[PDB]
Amino acid sequence: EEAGAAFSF
Amino acid sequence: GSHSMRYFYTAMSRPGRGEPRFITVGYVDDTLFVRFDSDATSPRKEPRAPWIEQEGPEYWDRETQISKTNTQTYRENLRTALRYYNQSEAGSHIIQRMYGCDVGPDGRLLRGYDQDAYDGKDYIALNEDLSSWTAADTAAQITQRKWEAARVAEQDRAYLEGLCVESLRRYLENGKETLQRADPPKTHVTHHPISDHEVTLRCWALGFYPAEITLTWQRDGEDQTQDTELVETRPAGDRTFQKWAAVVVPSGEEQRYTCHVQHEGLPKPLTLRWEP
Amino acid sequence: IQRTPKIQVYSRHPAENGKSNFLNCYVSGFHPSDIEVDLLKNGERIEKVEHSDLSFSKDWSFYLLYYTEFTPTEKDEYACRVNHVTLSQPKIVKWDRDM
Repeated sequence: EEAGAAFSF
Repeated sequence: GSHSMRYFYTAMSRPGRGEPRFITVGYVDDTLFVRFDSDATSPRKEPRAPWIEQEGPEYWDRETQISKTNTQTYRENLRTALRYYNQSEAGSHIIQRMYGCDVGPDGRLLRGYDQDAYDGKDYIALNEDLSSWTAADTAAQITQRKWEAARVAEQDRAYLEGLCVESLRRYLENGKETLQRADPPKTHVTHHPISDHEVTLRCWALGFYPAEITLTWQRDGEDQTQDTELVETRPAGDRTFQKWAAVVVPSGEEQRYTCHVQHEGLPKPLTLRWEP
Repeated sequence: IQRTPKIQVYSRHPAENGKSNFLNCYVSGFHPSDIEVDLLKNGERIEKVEHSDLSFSKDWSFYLLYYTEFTPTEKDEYACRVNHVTLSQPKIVKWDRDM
């Protein structure tokens, strides 16, 4: 299972 | 044994040929279990191992959504790296991410990761403490600033310590039959004459899982690191791996050399010679 | 900025004439990701070859497996043809059963 949505650079 | 789960993103801009390609692969140890590719006819998370097939319909929709959102973000990210590095819009660039967790035999966290690279050089990495960042240059410092500002390290740690380890434990259970089986290497030493007076002894290891292996030649019982030719561990295609180490020895001397095999499927480390 | 692939061509199982087998070309340690790989049979390009999905190593360098069904015989010479931005000219790596 993946972490939730990744964050912007 | 110990185990790990990793997710690997690759986002690749391709000006003049559409929107950046986003690719995701998920591994337990050295088994690929899941994949997502933004070029697929219908971009979705897809099973790559039998033991993940038994996950309910909700799983696949949630996991696909994460990956579709990430496609956009990671495309937003390439455009950002362009500004941050004062580059032009004509070149193709790559952003990669590896994140995941290592667990001990007991099943609890040993270490966690969340790191990115831009064009194959380091950009930003979540430190072992899972609360602080290492930025590689002044561009990635801007990202760091942003990431501290929005409590990201904290969210990683909640994931790395909660969901990562819990799903990893469910995966190792459902795929116990393969994921928790270590296949020993099949070993033999081949003998290829070269000169009248020089021979190639090559030590083979075949059919082993997982990939991690130690192959070493000794002469009179001494490491021959610098005289030993070592190929990179390679996939067979049946889940297993292969490797060889080789030494060029003088003829009549083949018995001063021994090959040493270390791998997690073997009870004892192997010592093997060339036999007629 | 750019890293050149390493190339190994080898069989899935030990080679034996007249037994069907898998032919592999493992390209690894390369960067950028784009890469062209062909398996060759006596010079001619083998059709419908498959590859693994893209992944990369701890050092961020990519690796791919290309593979095909094949039945090795005596005369049949086999190779892998690899091209990458780091290479001015495509590189041919020949199959050798004892390697």
